[PDB]
Amino acid sequence: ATSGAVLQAATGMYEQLKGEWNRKSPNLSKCGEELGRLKLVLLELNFLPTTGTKLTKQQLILARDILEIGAQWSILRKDIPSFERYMAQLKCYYFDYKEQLPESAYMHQLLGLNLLFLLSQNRVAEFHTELERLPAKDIQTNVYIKHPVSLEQYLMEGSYNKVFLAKGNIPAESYTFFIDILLDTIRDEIAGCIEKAYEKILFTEATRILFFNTPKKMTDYAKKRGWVLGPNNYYSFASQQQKPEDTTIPSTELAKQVIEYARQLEMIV
Amino acid sequence: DEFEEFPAEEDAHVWEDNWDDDNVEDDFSNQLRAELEKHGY
Amino acid sequence: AAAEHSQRELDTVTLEDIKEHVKQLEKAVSGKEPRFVLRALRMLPSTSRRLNHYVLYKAVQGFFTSNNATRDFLLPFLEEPMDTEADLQFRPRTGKAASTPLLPEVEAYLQLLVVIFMMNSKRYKEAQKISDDLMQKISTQNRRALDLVAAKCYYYHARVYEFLDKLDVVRSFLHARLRTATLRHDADGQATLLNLLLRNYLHYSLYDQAEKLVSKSVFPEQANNNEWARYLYYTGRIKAIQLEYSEARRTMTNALRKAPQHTAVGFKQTVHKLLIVVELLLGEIPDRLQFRQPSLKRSLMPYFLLTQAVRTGNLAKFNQVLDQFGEKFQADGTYTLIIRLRHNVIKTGVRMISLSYSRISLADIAQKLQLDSPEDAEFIVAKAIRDGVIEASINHEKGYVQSKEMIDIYSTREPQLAFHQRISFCLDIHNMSVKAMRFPPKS
Amino acid sequence: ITSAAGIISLLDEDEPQLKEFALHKLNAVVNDFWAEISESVDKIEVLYEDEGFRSRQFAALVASKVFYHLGAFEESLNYALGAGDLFNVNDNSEYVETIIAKCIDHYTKQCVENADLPEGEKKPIDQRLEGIVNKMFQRCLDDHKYKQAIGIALETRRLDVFEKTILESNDVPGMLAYSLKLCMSLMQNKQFRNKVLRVLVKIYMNLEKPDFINVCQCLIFLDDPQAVSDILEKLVKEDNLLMAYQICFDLYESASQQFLSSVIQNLRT
Amino acid sequence: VVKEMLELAKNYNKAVEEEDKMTPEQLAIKNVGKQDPKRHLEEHVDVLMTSNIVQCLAAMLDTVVFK
Amino acid sequence: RQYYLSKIEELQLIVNDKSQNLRRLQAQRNE
Amino acid sequence: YLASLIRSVVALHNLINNKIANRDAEKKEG
Amino acid sequence: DLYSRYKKLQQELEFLEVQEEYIKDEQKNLKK
Repeated sequence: ATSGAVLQAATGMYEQLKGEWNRKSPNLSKCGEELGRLKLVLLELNFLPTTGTKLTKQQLILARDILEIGAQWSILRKDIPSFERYMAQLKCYYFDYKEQLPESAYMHQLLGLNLLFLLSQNRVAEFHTELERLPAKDIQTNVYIKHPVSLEQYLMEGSYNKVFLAKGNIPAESYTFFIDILLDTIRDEIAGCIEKAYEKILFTEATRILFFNTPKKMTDYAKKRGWVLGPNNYYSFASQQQKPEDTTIPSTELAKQVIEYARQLEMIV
Repeated sequence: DEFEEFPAEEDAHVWEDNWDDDNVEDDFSNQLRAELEKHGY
Repeated sequence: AAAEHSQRELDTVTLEDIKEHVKQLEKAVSGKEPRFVLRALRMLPSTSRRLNHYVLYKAVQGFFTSNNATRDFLLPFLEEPMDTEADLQFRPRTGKAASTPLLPEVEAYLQLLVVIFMMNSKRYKEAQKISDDLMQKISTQNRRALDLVAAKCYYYHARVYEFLDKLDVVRSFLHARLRTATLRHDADGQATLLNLLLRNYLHYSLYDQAEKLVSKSVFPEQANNNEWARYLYYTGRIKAIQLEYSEARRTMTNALRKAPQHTAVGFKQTVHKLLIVVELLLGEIPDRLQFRQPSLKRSLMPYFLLTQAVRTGNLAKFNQVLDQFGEKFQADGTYTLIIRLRHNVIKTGVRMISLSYSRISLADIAQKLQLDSPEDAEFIVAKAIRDGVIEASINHEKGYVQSKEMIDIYSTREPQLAFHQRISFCLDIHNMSVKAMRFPPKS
Repeated sequence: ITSAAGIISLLDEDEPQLKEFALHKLNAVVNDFWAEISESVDKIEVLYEDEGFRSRQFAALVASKVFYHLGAFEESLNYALGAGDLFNVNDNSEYVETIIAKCIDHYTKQCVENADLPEGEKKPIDQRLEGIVNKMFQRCLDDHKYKQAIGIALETRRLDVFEKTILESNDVPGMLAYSLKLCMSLMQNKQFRNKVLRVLVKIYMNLEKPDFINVCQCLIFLDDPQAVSDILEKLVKEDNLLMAYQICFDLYESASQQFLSSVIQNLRT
Repeated sequence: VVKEMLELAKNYNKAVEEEDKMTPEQLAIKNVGKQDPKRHLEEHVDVLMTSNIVQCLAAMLDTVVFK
Repeated sequence: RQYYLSKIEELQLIVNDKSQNLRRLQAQRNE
Repeated sequence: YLASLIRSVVALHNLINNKIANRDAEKKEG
Repeated sequence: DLYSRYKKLQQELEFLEVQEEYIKDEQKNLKK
């Protein structure tokens, strides 16, 4: 009864937030205050299995949809910490209650972003372990999942030119904010290539290599990364490779290793 | 101590076979015939 | 029937084997050496089979029979034989021995044999009730030897649940039961429990959850070869998925090396399945002697067509194989890894070019790797150079991928370091051999 | 199902109420997912470190359980000790058993050191740590056979509980003989031996018919000539005689000539 | 010494790989002449390994002390 | 009473290996 | 290293020979 | 007997340590 009344309230706050959300302009500030309260009632209602009672299926959807609201709310504000706190919180509903709760189409959707988030931060390790959870058929069939994984596949294979052009295949704008982050990430990833592959480089060529439309932007990595610019406008990464450690006999280290043999062949044991 | 946990899930040619053998390419005489003819002319 | 008469002879011999086990089991308890039990537990798989309902009944009517509720628990759970002509009363416990409660080692061993028989009889619940009670018995039992016999039962108990096909009910139990061992400095029990737990984790694809458990947990170094082989595979599976390829090969090849020569046709089958796919993603063409071996011949033949594809680099051929043999990969739990490869076939050819050529001009690299443009290879050429699949430097001033000038290693410090890891182990082997040496307390 | 650990996202939030449901929930599921919460630590640690949290004493328990699972016992007791009531008092679960074992294991180490330097320099002992041990001491007293807590009693000094145990119901003064024998044979500190003996004598005197045989035997090791002299005199003045003789005849067969020469001298006065 | 120890391994292989079981405890006492099995074995290992370890340690100490 | 008995049951394992060790060292000596 | 290996194989051989020795005497006691 | 077993065991461990230390010395001195 009280859960239903809260359910009615949760739906009420939902119908408020939903209505605050389903409206074309789901004001982040207006929505944000509404979302928090729903959690508290959810904190009373539930966020995990906890009790053995069959949690209100709508309640599970509500919290999911309220978070589902939040996740797409989270993307709206562009707050990365919010996306993590919401996503990881939202992560649970996807796997724990799979047997009873149905799967609203948004589940693939919010999953579809999540892999993109992991890539954006360059946590490619968490990416694939993330892919494992999704079933086999959804990897290729689902558009939301496909775009990052295909995005990941080009990134692994070094078709950065493909990635820049592929950026136009984002089906939902929510991808757009992260994908911009990935654009910085890849340009950094490409920047990683320009370091330990080439000893020298040409600003006109490097400008192409880093896909920078502005030389001052190149000054940015010339400032942030501070790639030492070569005397002939040729950023001299040759100072990176270097060739140390081939001249000094460790001496002290070996006399330590040799002694260890000596002790092991003299210890009474 | 059979690992029954992991289920234990024609070409009776004796000779040990190397990867390059599987490579599919036209016989050597046809390569040389082409190579010699190409530089021959 | 003479088959059962040999069976009861097998029973009595198994009883004698058990009596040998129980006498050795009772030997270790008063022998002050848990090592004795390991022999009885290794005969366990051998004696695990070769037993029907008469075996346990006479064993339980031979062992136990103290009028204890124990008889009341497993006797009903196993069919009792009729008034057989050869009623060889196999009572290693006579009177007072019967009066004395069975040591936690033998009781579990006998109960496990019932548990094994329960498995052998598909009675995982009667074993469940048997086993958890076994655990419910051995959960309180805090001896030092029972930890061994408990460890074997655990996997069987995990195995009885393994055939029960839940694996989550025991996810927690095996997860907590593990912590009981670690708070005991126990060696074998911790090893066996972890492997069963991990198998639980991979079985539902919670690699993230699994990757953590290995991160904090420490596998007892002085562990059973059988277990050491197992943990290495599961860690290899986790590492491979976590994109730590290079370490995946080192552990998996090491896991394979530890396989029990020729007993486990299966384990070698699966590991080779990952090793071949694991190796491909790293840019190394796997060993051919694999695919011709008898046990792994047909099992890995599905992967065979793949490794031929990668070396050929004929993407159309690679896709064709996934279309046909791909579905089988899923059951092996490898499809995902193959999908990584499909967009990674270019790496090896980048390695093949770097292994033979030493100054190949980029435009030439494009020709010999099918790359669409000379510009495209540059990212791939550097990337392979960037990712440490090559050891080359791309001098962009004139578009040539120079390979590193290899040095005379014997004049550098590499050989000494390789000898150190070797000598340390060689000396350690001497200490481990000498350290035990098990001079029996001079009789 | 509970196959995820996003709750740590909740503890990442800022609503003090929301933390409590997260902190509570983890302590309800820490026994299984000790992995992720191990990386949290600081998150849970800061909650207890912070003095403003509404349920700090619950934060330590969950944090302590995570460390106990992880295995850093040196830090498990620290947080376990900080908490209270629910902290370990439950004295029911395995985690309690492992924490109490150390805690009473930790206690003795401090007390042994303390009895070495009792001239004010003695290092302090936390009341909660003493509280848990004495609570255990109060536990071991009222649980079952006291011939065990006595051993743990003198195991960690704590002479007060020693006197309490034997002076308590103690079934019979037979356990006094058990303790006495243990004090003579398996005690390796004379300074403690003297302190144990003083307790054994004091219990001897307050008895209705004090065991003169043991008391004089107890005194000899304690090196109390004058004390035995006064005992002898009262026994004579009480007209005991018969028991007085053996106390003398047992005395000469153990003591030293200096002891006797002093004890004889007292009687003459 | 490595050459001399090598020939002593050949006998060690023959002496062990023989492993003749015709009362092996008596075999270990009818072939005692200060020969292959161990006495001319690692006895040399100690000499060989002591000479190298001391020499090496002297080599590295000098490399540190003298510039 | 449980902790007091578990503690004795781990020190028992350590002394057990020591005893097996002391026998060996006595053997290495007398030779 | 070659010195170390020889001393190790000899070590193992000595434990195997000894493991047989006490075990064989173990069975022979019965 | 919970305490009784405890002191005998720990005393044995402490005393067996002395036997080890002496034997370790005598092996060394004999080698001389």
